[PDB]
Amino acid sequence: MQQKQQIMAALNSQTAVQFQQYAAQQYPGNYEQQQILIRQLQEQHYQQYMQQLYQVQLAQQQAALQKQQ
Amino acid sequence: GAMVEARSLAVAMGDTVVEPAPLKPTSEPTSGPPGNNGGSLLSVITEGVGELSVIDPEVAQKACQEVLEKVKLLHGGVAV
Repeated sequence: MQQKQQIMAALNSQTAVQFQQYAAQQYPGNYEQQQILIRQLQEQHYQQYMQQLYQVQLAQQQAALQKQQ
Repeated sequence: GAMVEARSLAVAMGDTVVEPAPLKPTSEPTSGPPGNNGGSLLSVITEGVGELSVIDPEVAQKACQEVLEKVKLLHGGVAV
C-alpha cells in the first residue's frame, strides 16, 4: 500500500524548518551533516508519531466501545 | 516502451472492388485466449497522494518535540 510514504511527506512538511534549525545549531555551515541529522530526525519523528497516533485512535475506539473491551 | 506497430493484409476477390463499405472479415491471429488483463495497463506517478494534512498535526507536534529534545542528550549530556 506504501501508506507510510504520504505520512513521511506530511511530517516532513510541518517539521522541515524545525529540523533545519536544530541541524544548523549542531552542524552550522555543513549542509551535508545537516541533512544527515535531518534524516535521522525524520524517521525518529515518524516512529514516535505512529506509536503515539495509534494510541490516540485507539483511545477514541475504546471510548466508542465502552464495553470493557 | 510506448511501441506502436501497424500492419495490413487484404484478402478479397480479384475484381478490385472499391467504394462500398467493407464489412465481415474479422480474422486476426490467436495463440489462445486473449487473457483478461486489459491493454496499456500503465499509469504515471503524479504523487498527488497526501493532500493538505493527511496527519494529526498535534500528535506530530508532540512527537517531533520529544525527538528533538531527546536526541540532544544522545549527542552528549555535557551540555544541558
